[PDB]
Amino acid sequence: MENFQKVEKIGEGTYGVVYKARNKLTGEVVALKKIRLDTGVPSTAIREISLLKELNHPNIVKLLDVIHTENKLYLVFEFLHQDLKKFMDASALTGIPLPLIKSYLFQLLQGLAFCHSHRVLHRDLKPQNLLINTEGAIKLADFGLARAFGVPVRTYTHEVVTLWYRAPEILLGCKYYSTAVDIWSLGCIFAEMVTRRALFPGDSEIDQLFRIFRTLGTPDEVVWPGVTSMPDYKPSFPKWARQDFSKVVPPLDEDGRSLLSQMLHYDPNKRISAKAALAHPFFQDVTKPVPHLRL
Ligand SMILES: COCCNS(=O)(=O)c1ccc(Nc2nccc(-c3sc(=O)n(C)c3C)n2)cc1
Repeated sequence: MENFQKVEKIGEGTYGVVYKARNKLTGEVVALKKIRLDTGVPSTAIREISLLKELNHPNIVKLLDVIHTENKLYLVFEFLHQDLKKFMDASALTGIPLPLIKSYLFQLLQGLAFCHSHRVLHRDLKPQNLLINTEGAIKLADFGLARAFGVPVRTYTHEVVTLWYRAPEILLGCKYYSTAVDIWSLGCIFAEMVTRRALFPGDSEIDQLFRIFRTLGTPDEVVWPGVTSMPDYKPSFPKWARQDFSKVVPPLDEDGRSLLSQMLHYDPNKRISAKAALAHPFFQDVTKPVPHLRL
């Protein structure tokens, strides 16, 4: 801090508070995240975070500076003016126009393609972490912070962390999950943009899993070899039949439903990569429209 002048709270992220702040030399407005340290700050968290300062991409919220003092760490991010949650709320009556949904999905997949080529995972994608600007860009925020620490189930703020976007392999207690978890979260967000309702609004871990199962079918060894040996899998899970995607995300067109199906494959190895998603036929007519943002 010290060179920074708080102007308002824009989020109680999972790791700390997030303020809009004005840099008191350069005059730049930034998003300041005070990170809430367990005792001190692990040096490995510091080296983990430092590598992020280099992971720069048009679709990743730029980390400007990391600033360390005793039991407070600060991350200084470029400031964007709105998150996708708020923009989706704002768009609730008419929905986001599909061309703009498509552009946002395409850009994010580009972001994810980049991170994953550097072996960096987000692990916690959600509409609150997807930030937009007036020029039609969308960016991944709060990014690779999960590996740097871990994610508590209860943030310092006593708001519950959302499970709505969590890949099934995480929920079934796999320890060493992959990039494919981010593809899953992004498909849940795609679906939500299209339908204007959360796809799997779980309010505990088993409600979340049983919501996935109801829509997609209870997974078995036919669709997900190895599933039945995962740490939190129980042979006593109820066996639901799969619903059709025509019912899940109307009125998404066939290309979009086919891409979404690949993003939502149970087996993280059959799940489409970000890079392969970019070549899907759904992005043959991609464009970059301007949102109607009300700031
Ligand atoms: C009433 O409005 C409250 C809803 N939040 S909001 O207004 O849409 C919003 C406004 C601005 C921002 N800006 C912003 N810019 C850069 C980074 C961030 C975030 S969001 C997040 O979780 N982190 C860690 C960061 C750095 N936020 C984020 C959210």
